[PDB]
Amino acid sequence: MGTKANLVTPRNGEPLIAAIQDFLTGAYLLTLKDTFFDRAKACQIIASILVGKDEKIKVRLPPPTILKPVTLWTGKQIFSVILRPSDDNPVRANLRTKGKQYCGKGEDLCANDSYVTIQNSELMSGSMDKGTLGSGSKNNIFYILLRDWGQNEAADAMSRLARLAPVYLSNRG
Amino acid sequence: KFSSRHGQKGVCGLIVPQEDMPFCDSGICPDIIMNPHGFPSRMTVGKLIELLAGKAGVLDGRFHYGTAFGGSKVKDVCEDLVRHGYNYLGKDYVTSGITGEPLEAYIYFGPVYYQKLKH
Amino acid sequence: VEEMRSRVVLGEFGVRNVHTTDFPGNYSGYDDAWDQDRFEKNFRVDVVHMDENSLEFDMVGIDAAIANAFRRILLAEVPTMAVEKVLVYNNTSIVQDEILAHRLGLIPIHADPRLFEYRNQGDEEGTEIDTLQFRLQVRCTRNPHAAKDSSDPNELYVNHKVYTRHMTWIPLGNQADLFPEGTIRPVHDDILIAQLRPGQEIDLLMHCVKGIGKDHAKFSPVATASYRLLPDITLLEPVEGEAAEELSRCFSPGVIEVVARVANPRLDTFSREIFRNEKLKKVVRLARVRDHYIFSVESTGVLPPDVLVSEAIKVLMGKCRRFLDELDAV
Amino acid sequence: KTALEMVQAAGTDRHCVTFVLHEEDHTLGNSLRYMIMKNPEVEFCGYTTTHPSESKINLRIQTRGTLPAVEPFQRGLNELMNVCQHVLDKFEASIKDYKDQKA
Amino acid sequence: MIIPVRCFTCGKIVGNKWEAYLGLLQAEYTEGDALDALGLKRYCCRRMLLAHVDLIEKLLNYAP
Amino acid sequence: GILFEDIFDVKDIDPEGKKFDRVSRLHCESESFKMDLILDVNIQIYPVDLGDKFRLVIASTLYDRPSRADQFEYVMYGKVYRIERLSAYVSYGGLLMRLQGDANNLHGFEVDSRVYLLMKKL
Ligand SMILES: [Zn+2]
Repeated sequence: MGTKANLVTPRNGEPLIAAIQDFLTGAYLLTLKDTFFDRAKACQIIASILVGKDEKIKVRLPPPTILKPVTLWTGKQIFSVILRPSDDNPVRANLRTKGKQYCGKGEDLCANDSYVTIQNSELMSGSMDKGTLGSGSKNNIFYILLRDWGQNEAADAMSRLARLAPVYLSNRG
Repeated sequence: KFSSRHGQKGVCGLIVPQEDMPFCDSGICPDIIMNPHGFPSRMTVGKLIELLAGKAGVLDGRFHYGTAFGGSKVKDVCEDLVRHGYNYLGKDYVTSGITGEPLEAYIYFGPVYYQKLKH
Repeated sequence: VEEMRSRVVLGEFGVRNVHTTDFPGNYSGYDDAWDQDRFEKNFRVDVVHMDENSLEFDMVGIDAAIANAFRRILLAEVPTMAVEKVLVYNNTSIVQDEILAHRLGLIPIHADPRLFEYRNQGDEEGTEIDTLQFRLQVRCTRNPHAAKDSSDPNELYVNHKVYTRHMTWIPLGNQADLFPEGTIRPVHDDILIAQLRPGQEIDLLMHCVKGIGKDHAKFSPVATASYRLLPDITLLEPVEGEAAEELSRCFSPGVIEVVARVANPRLDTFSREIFRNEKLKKVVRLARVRDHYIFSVESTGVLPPDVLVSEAIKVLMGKCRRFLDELDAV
Repeated sequence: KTALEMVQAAGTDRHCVTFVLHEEDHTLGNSLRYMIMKNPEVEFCGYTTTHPSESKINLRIQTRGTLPAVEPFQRGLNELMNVCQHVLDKFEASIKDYKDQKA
Repeated sequence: MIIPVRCFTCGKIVGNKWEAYLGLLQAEYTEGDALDALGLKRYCCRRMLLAHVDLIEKLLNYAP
Repeated sequence: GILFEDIFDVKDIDPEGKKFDRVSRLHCESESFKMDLILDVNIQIYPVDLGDKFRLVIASTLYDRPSRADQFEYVMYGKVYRIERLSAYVSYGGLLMRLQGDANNLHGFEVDSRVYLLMKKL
């Protein structure tokens, strides 16, 4: 009866334990295409995820996606730190799906940007809707982290987002 | 348990210190930070006007009538915030208490009648 | 091409540039790696309007992270003296006992801290080096020359209202270092503690202790200790021909000159009325300077506000020398 | 027993430590984070309160080369103490000038 | 009950501004500019006088 | 070390309407190679306008101590993540690039490899 065992309801197979309310609207506003963090805010949002079984990892900030005119990270690159904070973490999550307000035409290249593509636990395109993080969808990441990589990595990546996404949202307002 | 005079009751989940809390420009740190997700599903737009009719009310020294089917309309409350140098919707520019940088978006702000209740 | 990492810019729907973004290897071409003498030269403090119980100095040239220390330190880490234990005797007032004992807590006390020390143990007796006792003995009757009117100052008014004038000072020990108004009860002598009707008493001793503001907010030395970045408003287009006096009533009153000139930007409250105009919102970008803010300290009256700030910096320096001596142990 | 370091691994790594500063909060963390991020040899600095119930922050410093995760921290305070020495003196020289101008 | 001697949000000393406020409303002074005469700039300290009811003069009647 | 380079002409600054305040998705065309690309560019740092010839270089590496390739004035960093006349989808965190067409000159590309942009106006 542990929560790490019953992440999944026995009617459908859907996950019931997943983000609710603010965490979803936190991580959507963070993985939205427009956000850009400098190494000021980037190491501040990331270092929120270092308490309570997580304080003993060499947290690897990914290299930034703009270099020359100003160097700054993007929002989705910091959401990848949720799925794989350390260097020696064995999680490689993979997911490709539609989203809400889907563009209809175009696979992943249209400007509406509602098409998630995660390769090796690095969010490559798209923004995290409810349908890619919440409860009820069989293609959110916490369901994908459950089936492919055990249930400890799904509960850790869900308890990482609950610590990370309010720390962004309370400073974004 | 506190309620909010619109049926949006709520257990007081956290009690932060005052210095960790998003003060606006004139110095007013809040008392009760309310979550904005209570609004778009409940559609209690009447709460969103009490933060406007209250905030114009204290600034003028007046009690704004919001009755049923009448009362003080928004098009005259909003032009009372402008006389006291406020945003005409009430969304005031705050700066965050914790990090010290200004918040990315404006924050709605004002006095609404929170009644403690017997739970 | 041009870099406003130095102005936050306020749009109509959000606040655009916000985070400090000035650390080594962020903005190419710019070396910003904490040159100490560069900070030492580009920084000044411009004091405006210091009477009693206010202060509006500037501190131009620090990041908004250290500025949010001095706001926070002022708010809840500068110590003051306030009433903590109200030894109550006969109290027949209609005001309840704790609510009286809580309302004695919020009264500020003019005896300055850093003459006294903290209360080490429980130590409910006090040691006259830690505490500061006050007495309150009010028993109201009818005055004999009262007319038949129901005017509570005239009849029933021997002491109908328990003000803070009625509090007195029981010098605990030598207490000859402090003078006659030296521990001026409550900084404000007009504070209403409770009301009475004839035949009712309030008799209570008090104990004052030195407390951090974050322990309880009655120890807070300052009413508001907020700060705000100095705005600067740039008309991108020259405005004239009755649109200037349109832009006059749009902003705060003192901010503007009438052609249109942005005469004095410091007085601007961010109403953001430009975006209602639909014509001038493309004309002028409004902005606030990042490293030029405006502090506004207004003390309750325990310590004068020019000594609150110089105490607020003094305990942040003490908070980091407390840690630098931890590394010297290890 | 306020500051205490947290070794990254049982073997011990000096390139990344986690300072736990007791009885404090953002009042220092966010002002020390800034003064230690302006060091050119820190690739990662950041702090978090473990819980609003307890009172501690967890500063984590990660350098580039072989910085012992203590030398920027002992220079984060030393740069900040030199600031608070300077900002105090520029404050008291300005109040003393403002009061005299009012006379 | 009685006037709370602080503002709840900022903590300006506002308990000593009640009978000074009632002395203003006894005169011609409008409800608005009475609080501007007492030095109440922001609205959160303004509601502590404006929205306050004074039961303590009414309870006293029923408390011999 | 260059994977791919040519001169490009940006033709639609944002094809389907401005959706973001800091990123607009360009549509460009090459010079004599005819490689269509659909590139997102942070325009707050690097503003681009209609009909502007700009260089574009894709490099696997840049070779302040090793004295980087910095003659260019806008450098991103991201990985290729799809190869579908080949398309070649590159992602820069969230900023997509769909360099297309004529697979003989696209030969340097692969999947799951780190790729720099080095743009420059003309
Ligand atoms: Zn107040």
